[PDB]
Amino acid sequence: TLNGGITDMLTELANFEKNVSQAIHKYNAYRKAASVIAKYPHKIKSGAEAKKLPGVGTKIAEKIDEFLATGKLRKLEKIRQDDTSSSINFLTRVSGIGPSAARKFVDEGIKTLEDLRKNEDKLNHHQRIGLKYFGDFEKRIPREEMLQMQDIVLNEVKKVDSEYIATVCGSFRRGAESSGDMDVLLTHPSFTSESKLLHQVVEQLQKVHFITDTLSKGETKFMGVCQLPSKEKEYPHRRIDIRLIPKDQYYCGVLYFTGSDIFNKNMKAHALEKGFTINEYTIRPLGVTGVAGEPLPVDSEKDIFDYIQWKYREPKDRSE
DNA sequence: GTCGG
DNA sequence: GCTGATGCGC
DNA sequence: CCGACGGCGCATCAGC
Ligand SMILES: Nc1ccn([C@H]2C[C@H](O)[C@@H](COP(=O)(O)C(F)(F)P(=O)(O)OP(=O)(O)O)O2)c(=O)n1
Ligand SMILES: [Mn+2]
Ligand SMILES: [Mn+2]
Ligand code: NA
Ligand code: NA
Repeated sequence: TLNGGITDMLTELANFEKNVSQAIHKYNAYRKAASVIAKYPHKIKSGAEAKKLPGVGTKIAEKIDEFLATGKLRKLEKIRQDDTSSSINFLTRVSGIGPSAARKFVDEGIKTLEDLRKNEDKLNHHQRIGLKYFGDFEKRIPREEMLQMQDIVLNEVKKVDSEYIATVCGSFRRGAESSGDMDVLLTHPSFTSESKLLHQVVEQLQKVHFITDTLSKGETKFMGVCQLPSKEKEYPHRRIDIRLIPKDQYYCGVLYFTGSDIFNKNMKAHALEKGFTINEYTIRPLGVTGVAGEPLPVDSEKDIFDYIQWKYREPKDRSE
């Protein structure tokens, strides 16, 4: 991109903190820095130039000073050569293996994809599936195939009950040309905030062999593996997430699920300021005393915007 | 790690 | 066996 | 200077 070099650096440091240091807030800091610099209209000639930006503090300015001067970062090269930090990092690339388990595996001597193979017995179902499709889960999904996948899920859903509304959200709804996975928001007239619709839909998607494995399943959330039908050669296996939301709560749901995650954090933060609390369900009033007010009436994504005083931004403009 | 309080 | 911590992920 | 830093769903297993 533009400052890609800098943002790649910050992103690699973020991962290290989350995975090796288990310092989630420094993970978040580094991604906020990366976020702000990514949307900066000029070419960063210096660390000080960057330090003008909110989220970019003293330490990052130095690192950026070094990066621009040296073209690399000693902190990072130190990290790539530390066997342990390198091993822990790689392992978290398996779905279902986080910092804690990656760290445990390494202290046990399990530190490569082959070692996980030998040790399948020590992995939970989710991890086993993470290994099974390790390579495929790292492949991006070209929009074209997204549109295919969409047609398959919308049709199958309609073919369980026509009152279902399924909306593909996430980077797809933001307009990305390739996505990491597919995210589907599901609604139905019989399920509101007042009121087993997800199983029905998951079962149907299984019987046409679109959904190939399950990572988790609940009253409202399904995380699993899917695959476009082949002919020719097989498509890679893809992650799919389905989320059942109550009808009258569809607009918060789809604002949430559309993201991005950084946008969601920034919005949810800049609202608590305006005296509101936005979660994936409602946008409640923040009372003076200390408790959240009742759910405010919503009929649009814009309503949530209007509610806190943020001039609208199309899904395509929420990619932070 | 950063920035408002 | 049950369940609250904890982990992983959206 | 210090400390808060968005909000929530499901699965697992240590410790009774
Ligand atoms: N920490 C998080 C993570 C996610 N989300 C919401 C906001 C997201 O829009 C939505 C999907 O998260 P996703 O895990 O599929 C994602 F982020 F990767 P996506 O944006 O979809 O881009 P892609 O999948 O191509 O990589 O959950 C959130 O609110 N908080
Ligand atoms: Mn996604
Ligand atoms: Mn997803
Ligand atoms: Na700054
Ligand atoms: Na992982």
